[PDB]
Amino acid sequence: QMAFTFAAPSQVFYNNANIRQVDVPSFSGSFGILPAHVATLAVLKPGVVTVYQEDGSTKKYFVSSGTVTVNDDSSVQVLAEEAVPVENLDLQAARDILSKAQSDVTSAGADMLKLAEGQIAVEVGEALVKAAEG
Amino acid sequence: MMASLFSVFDPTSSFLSNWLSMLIPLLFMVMSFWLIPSRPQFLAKSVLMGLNREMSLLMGPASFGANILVIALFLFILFNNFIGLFPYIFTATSHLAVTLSLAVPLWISFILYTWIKETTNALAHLVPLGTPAPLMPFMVLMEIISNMIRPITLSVRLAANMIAGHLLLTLLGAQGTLENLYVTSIVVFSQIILLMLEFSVAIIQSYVFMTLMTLYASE
Amino acid sequence: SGRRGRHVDFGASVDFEVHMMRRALKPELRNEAIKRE
Amino acid sequence: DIDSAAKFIGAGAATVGVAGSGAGIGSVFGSLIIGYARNPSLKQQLFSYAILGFALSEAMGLFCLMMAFLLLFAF
Amino acid sequence: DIDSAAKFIGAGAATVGVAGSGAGIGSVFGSLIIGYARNPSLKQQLFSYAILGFALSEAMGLFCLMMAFLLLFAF
Amino acid sequence: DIDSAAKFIGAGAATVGVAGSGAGIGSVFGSLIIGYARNPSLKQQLFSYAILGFALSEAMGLFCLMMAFLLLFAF
Amino acid sequence: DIDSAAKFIGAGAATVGVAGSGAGIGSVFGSLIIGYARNPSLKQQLFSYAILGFALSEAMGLFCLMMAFLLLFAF
Amino acid sequence: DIDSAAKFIGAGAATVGVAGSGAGIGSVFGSLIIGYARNPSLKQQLFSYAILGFALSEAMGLFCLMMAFLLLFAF
Amino acid sequence: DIDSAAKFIGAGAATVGVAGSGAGIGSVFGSLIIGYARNPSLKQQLFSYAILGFALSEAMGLFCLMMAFLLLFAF
Amino acid sequence: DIDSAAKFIGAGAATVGVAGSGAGIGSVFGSLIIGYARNPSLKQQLFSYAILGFALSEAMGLFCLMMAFLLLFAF
Amino acid sequence: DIDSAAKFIGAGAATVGVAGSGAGIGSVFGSLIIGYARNPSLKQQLFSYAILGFALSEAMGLFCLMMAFLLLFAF
Amino acid sequence: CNDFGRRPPVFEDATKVARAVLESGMEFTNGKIVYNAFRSVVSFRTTDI
Repeated sequence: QMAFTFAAPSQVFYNNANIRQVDVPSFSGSFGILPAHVATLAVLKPGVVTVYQEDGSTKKYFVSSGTVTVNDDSSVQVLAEEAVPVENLDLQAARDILSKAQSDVTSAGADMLKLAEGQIAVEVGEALVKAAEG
Repeated sequence: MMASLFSVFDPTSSFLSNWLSMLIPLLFMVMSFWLIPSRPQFLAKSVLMGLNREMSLLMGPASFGANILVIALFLFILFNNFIGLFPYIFTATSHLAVTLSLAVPLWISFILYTWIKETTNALAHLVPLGTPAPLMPFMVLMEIISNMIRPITLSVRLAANMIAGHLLLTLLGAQGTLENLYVTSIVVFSQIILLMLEFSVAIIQSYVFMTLMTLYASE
Repeated sequence: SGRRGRHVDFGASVDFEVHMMRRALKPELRNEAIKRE
Repeated sequence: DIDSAAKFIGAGAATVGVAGSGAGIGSVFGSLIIGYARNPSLKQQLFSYAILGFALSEAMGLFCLMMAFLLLFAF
Repeated sequence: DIDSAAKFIGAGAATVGVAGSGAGIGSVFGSLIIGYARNPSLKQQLFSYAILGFALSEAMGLFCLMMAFLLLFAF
Repeated sequence: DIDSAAKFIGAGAATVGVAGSGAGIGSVFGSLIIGYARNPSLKQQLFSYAILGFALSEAMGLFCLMMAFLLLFAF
Repeated sequence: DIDSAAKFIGAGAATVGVAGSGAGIGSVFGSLIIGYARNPSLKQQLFSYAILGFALSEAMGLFCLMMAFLLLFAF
Repeated sequence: DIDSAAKFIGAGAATVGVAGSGAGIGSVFGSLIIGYARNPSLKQQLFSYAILGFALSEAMGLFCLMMAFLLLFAF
Repeated sequence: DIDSAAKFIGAGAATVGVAGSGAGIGSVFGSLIIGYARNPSLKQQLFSYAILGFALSEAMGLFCLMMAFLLLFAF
Repeated sequence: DIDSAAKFIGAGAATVGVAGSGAGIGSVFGSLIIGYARNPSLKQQLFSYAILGFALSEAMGLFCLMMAFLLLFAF
Repeated sequence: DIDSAAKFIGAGAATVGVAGSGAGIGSVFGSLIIGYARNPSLKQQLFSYAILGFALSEAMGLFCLMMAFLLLFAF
Repeated sequence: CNDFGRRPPVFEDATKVARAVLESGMEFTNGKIVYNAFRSVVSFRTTDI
């Protein structure tokens, strides 16, 4: 009864499909969704959205940003910037970007904006390291 | 601020003893005659069918047809708390034998049926779930003491509410005077607030005891 | 947060977040997903 | 006299056990305000659970109050 | 007197539960502030729940004050 | 004469801990109120854990009340 | 001296109710900090409810302090 | 004889301090309910921490029992 | 020396009001951590409000500290 | 005989002060469940901070229990 | 010899006040976990205010323990 | 905006417009977007979001 609209600018995953549970990493806490959830909305963060349909199938969809909205009519609208299954990802690439991000942090110096970008890429790299190694 | 009095729980104050105070809810039972019910029958039927629907989420297979006992226990508790607050009626729930009848036979019913049916699960209820070895034995012994004396505290709970409720009302009444209008109005208004509290707690205490027995008959 | 504290828009954060995601798409899907403009 | 004197002292020490019942009542009824603030459409069902919380909150204090009444003029 | 001392000691230990009223009131009225921090236009409906929480918590305050009077003039 | 008399002092002070049991039960059920405004679909599983929380909370009050009965007439 | 000792013990046992007002003040002022971090634009009415929370939590603290003097000088 | 009476007050006083274990156990199991309301797929990790929370709070409760037993027959 | 002995017990039973200062300071400054975890832009407005809450909470602790000295060198 | 008796009452009173450590431990491991239920990837530093709270709350609890022995065998 | 007796009971009852330090420490380091779980990028600033919370709660607790020593050697 | 149309529309161009609305600081309460809806192969409708 939980309508799922997990889409992306690249791909489209679900369209009004009944899902038993979707766990979303948001800025308001990496909480989870069940049918007839709390009417709320939150902002996505780099992490592993998971899909648990009516058959209990576990699917992992790493995203990089986005939005999550749950309305009062048990309608779930999760839109993410680039949602991919995590199986087509590399932990070695995750640490390579993470090491590159650490270099950006160390070489930022007085460039506070570049320091923020290094911190942002650090969060993305650490998210993918846990995503790919799990 | 004057004085106080107690001892409203004498079963044999007269040769027509106070055992008739337990036979008063038989009057209030809605005996049904016509096909289309009357106003109080429909109200009682709607309330009971409402409670049966609410308890249907917590029934389970082991209490497949024991909901009649739970509802009858609910109506007995309610009519032994509501009737205990009317003035010239001795407090039946203050007598421990009523509370002994309320808790002890049904608890022995539920613990022996659990022991015969699911013996290992009954012993596993005496341990917190996922308890490691060094944390095991003291939790087991205390929860053994807990599950042995928990219904005894249920009987105490049903007694203590009406004992404390009736002690408070008798205290407020005895510290007032008929002649003084100010004191009488203060006493009356204080009892009205206290009765609203005591009526509310009496219904809620009956509701929670139905809920507790429905949970403990499900297992 | 750090992004708002450094006065960086969330859209700029989105583009940095998606570029780092795309750079970890080594085997086959890096060129197919990135169509530039 | 002294036996009755210590019965009154123990009755007063039994009156201690009502403060925490007032704490549990304030915790349920305070959280009920939060519970009604978040998704007010569940007002009736949340009120039933909080009233269920109040049922067991004061009853734990009534155990000590009955113990106070036992040592007041019953023991 | 010895029994007069027992009444006073009981009465002092009957004022313990006034602390429970203060905690129950502080919990309810504090949680009202969080519950009102969201939905500022829902002032009046949520205010009714808090006064209900205040009345029951203060009812426990007078419940402990009951034994204060009983150990001061009754027993 | 002071043996059973001071036993009654100890028994009144032994049944204090049921107050915190009442505070504990209100803590569990108050948190069930906040925990039910979000996620009503987990009503049964949250309630069963809350009952286990309530059972372990009331076990502490009975633990103190049994200690009160230990000093009352159990020697 | 014996009845003077009862007054001093009764006062020293009745002055523990201010601990509950100390907790109730901490709860409201604690919840004020959280309630003002979220939606700070409601400052004036938030502060009013906080003062309302203080004006009942501290006042019921003085309920026991009045009983402290009632066990000290008046009775 | 006086040592017998003084042991009884102290043993009762030692069981005053189990209310805090009663309240804290309700706190840790209350926050289990909120923490399992959101994020339901961490049930195993959340409930294992609730057991650890109960195992340490009741450990303080058994420390009260240890001193209550120490002041009832040991010393 | 019995009257002075009762005053020593009375003051000793009056210093338990510091527990009200402990919980209130702990709850307020804990809530400040939550209130400064999010929205750190108002970290001077929230800090000023919490110090106000700390001052009122600690004032109740000084109230019982005064009452301990009020039963010590005042009567 | 008087000195051994009053030390027995005093050590019984000193054993109450471990209650707050019982409530504090039940508080800190409560909020550890909430803090792990949201963003569980920080379990290493969360449990490091949670054991810091436990190693300070129970330390104050053993501080009371150390002082209980000091009024049981030292003084 | 009752003056030494009164000091033993008073210092025992004075030492209860460290319970409020126990609950406060368990509260602030509990809320530190929630504060660390939400926006952990301010870890050291949040931990700094957490220590300030600890240095304002346990200080009151050891302020009360200091009064216990004063009640054994100055009062 | 100019130099647009030859390239296919992707999300980066949308974010360029989105960042333009934010950082300009212009006051706006409500608003709408004018676009040609895709009714069919031969019919297009001008609506507003």
